[PDB]
Amino acid sequence: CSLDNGDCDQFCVVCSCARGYTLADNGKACIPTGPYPCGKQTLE
Amino acid sequence: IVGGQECKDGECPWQALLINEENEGFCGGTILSEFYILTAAHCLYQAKRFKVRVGDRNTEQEEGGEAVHEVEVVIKHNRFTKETYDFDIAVLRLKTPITFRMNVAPACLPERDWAESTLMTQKTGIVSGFGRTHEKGRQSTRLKMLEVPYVDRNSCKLSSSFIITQNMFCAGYDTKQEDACQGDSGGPHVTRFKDTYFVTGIVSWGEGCARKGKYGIYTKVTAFLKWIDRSMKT
Ligand SMILES: CS(=O)(=O)N1C[C@H](C(=O)Nc2ccc(Cl)c(F)c2)[C@@H](C(=O)Nc2ccc(-n3ccccc3=O)cc2F)C1
Ligand SMILES: [Ca+2]
Ligand code: NA
Repeated sequence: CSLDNGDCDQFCVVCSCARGYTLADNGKACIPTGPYPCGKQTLE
Repeated sequence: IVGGQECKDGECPWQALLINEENEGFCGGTILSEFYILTAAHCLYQAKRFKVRVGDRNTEQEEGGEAVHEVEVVIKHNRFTKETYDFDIAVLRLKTPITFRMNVAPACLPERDWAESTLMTQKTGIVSGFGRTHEKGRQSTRLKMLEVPYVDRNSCKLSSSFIITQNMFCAGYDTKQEDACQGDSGGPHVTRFKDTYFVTGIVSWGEGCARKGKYGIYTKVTAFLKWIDRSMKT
């Protein structure tokens, strides 16, 4: 977890994500489940 | 906010504004979910009755996306006191759920150990709000944001007239004229990790605003992640 956050997109090798996110196939990236996921700036 | 800049469309969607009986903003909040707003305990003392406005970027103009919510339940930390300003945290449950849209979306809550090790050790965070633009001046009618560096705890304690507790952290600038101010209190301090913003602080207090040799003091949200979780489950 020390080096590059364990390559994790969010929480840390065992990665995980915040509510409203699913951990990706690669087991590192996080995929949002809804149009307005937490902690993302909104676009039109 | 002293210094900083107006938030661009969608840039600060987790911002909430507590409005008093005179329909005037007096404190900020952070959207945590469709039902919960995070704010400072000390804000609750400033208005007998208040509502929450989301989606507003300019308090002088009604623009699309603004909505008003009544508060159903106020959950103030039982250890907050004005003597020390320690435990300066509250959660508001709203009567009706917020509809997420452009300019209206929650900030992420992090996990405690990860946040302590990875978020808080970042260089900077972002503070936002509609508070005073100068210490002795008027509140901003436009939503402003400001990047504020994390400041070393010991440096901050040396600078402060008051005790800095483990439930607080410091951020901002020694002498540069940029800081949060009164009226921003209760609002969000967020830290970006990669492309996600996580709530790391609640705008709490400071001696004046943007004073040379003083910093802004924030409630350290990591200290209260269990408390928040318990508050949001009732
Ligand atoms: C001059 S002003 O414009 O009228 N205004 C600006 C100050 C401010 O809040 N600035 C501010 C600046 C930066 C940030 Cl981040 C932030 F939230 C706020 C506010 C103040 O003096 N606050 C203050 C000062 C001290 C304690 N405190 C702390 C510990 C123990 C006891 C104790 O009373 C509590 C306080 F509310 C007065
Ligand atoms: Ca408006
Ligand atoms: Na300062």
